[PDB]
Amino acid sequence: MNTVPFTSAPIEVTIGIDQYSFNVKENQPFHGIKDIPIGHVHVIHFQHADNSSMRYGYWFDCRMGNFYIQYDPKDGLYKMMEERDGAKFENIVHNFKERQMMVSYPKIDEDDTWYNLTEFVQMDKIRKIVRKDENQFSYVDSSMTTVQENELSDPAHSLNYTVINFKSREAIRPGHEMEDFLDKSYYLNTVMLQGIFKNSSNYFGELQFAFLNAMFFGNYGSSLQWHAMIELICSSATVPKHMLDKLDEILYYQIKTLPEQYSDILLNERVWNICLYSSFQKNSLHNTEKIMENKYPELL
Amino acid sequence: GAMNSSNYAELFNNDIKLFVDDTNVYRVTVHKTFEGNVATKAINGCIFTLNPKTGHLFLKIIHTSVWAGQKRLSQLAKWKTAEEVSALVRSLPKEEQPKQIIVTRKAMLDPLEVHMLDFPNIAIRPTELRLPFSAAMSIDKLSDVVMKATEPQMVLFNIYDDWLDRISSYTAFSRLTLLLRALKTNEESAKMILLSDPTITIKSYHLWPSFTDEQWITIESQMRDLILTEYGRKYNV
Ligand SMILES: CCCOC(=O)[C@H](C)Sc1nnc(N)s1
Repeated sequence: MNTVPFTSAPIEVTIGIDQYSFNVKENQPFHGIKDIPIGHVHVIHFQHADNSSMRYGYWFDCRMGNFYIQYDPKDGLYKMMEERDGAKFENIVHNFKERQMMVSYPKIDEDDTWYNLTEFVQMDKIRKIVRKDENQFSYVDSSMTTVQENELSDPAHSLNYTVINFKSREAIRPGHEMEDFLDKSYYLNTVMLQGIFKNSSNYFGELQFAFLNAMFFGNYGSSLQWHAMIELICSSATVPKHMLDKLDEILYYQIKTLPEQYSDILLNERVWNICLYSSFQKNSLHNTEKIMENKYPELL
Repeated sequence: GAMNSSNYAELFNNDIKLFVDDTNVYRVTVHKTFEGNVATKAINGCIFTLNPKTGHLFLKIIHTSVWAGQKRLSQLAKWKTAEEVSALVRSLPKEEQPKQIIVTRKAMLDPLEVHMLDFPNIAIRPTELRLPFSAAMSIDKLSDVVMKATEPQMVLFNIYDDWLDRISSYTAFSRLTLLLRALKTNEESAKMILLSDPTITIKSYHLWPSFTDEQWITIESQMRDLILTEYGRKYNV
């Protein structure tokens, strides 16, 4: 179980760690988060009390280094940094733990929620969507645009998700126009899975990462990406059975975790009605359809 | 975006454009079977692709063989239309290709956009105008060439005959749409108006009768009356 210490908390802020969150008051004696489960990526995220504009946060994996948070009064945010001196770090953490100045990652033992939301998410793939190679962790915020959004403007601050566009030459084989548009299996299986992602695990990892950035930062382009990746599967007549069964599990836990009060902005009516009731896979997502019908029957 | 009453003069500027109407591509007669069920029999159809500035009509005849062994024909018909319009554009010299294609029905947008991916600079546009191009098969010479076709065929016409020698393309389009609206509202009466007088004939190389300017004013007035009349007979006013 690993630790992300904080130097201090000089401004009042709501701090999230994965699906948990807690309020820290201005200059409250808070010095970080302990007992963080090893084996998963994690995200630590921030919303300032005095300017709820800009949720921002950091994706990290404690196996890759010793990370801490330190407020920067010039740039006005909590920054993640790597401490390269291992003994300094261990000594800092031990002092903060002894004085009980840390909150504990509050995982219930029965609870697989975070695993289920990050099953296919790997730090190395995050670092290719979010390009900042000098750091082992990745910054994301509410306002960052995607490569596809910029095509339709600062490239260094972009989310480089895989571009999916149903009316593009990549998606449509010459001479198979009607076939490929109405049944997207060749775009899903040949272009995307075999060609670009290499396997369904990487596809699901990017789908899960897009959802998490949408939910935790209200990142609109991430929400577009999540829905596009769902629709590309649902609109394919030919999908491996193991992918359909896994997708149902993935979406079930995403829908289960979504704040009830954010459904209006985080869920696209057209995509979900099409996926659950019109598409080739309308009868392949039993768990997802049941939770959607019982939790968000208005959207449908 | 969409073409409407506000931007109507754009049809007659010098940017090449085509209307595409697909309402006569897939045509059927509905009938009873020996067992008392219902079945359809396809008949030949046509894509109506018109340059409104010049009157050039690219009439692609859709022979019933294209439907053989196919399912969901009303959906296929939109994609076949888009395939044939794309093929027409590719056949034209670059300087003759349209800058815009206006589809008369919104269900043609995605099929045509997908078939024209290779032409990103050709705008595919809907229209809010309710244009009467379905009545094209009420023009006797167009109906005749469609029904006689034994194979897929493209036939080129000028739907304005020689009118552009005397009137502008705005006036010619207005006359065409009035004629077609009348034929659509009451075909028998419209055709009576157009042909009642045996001394005014249709030239071999034309579609409509050889009316003088004054006779066209009379004809146009009679067509408006018909449309108002039928509007009367319909709503009881
Ligand atoms: C020189 C055009 C001849 O045809 C027409 O004018 C059509 C009937 S449309 C129309 N606009 N305004 C009217 N009152 S009737």
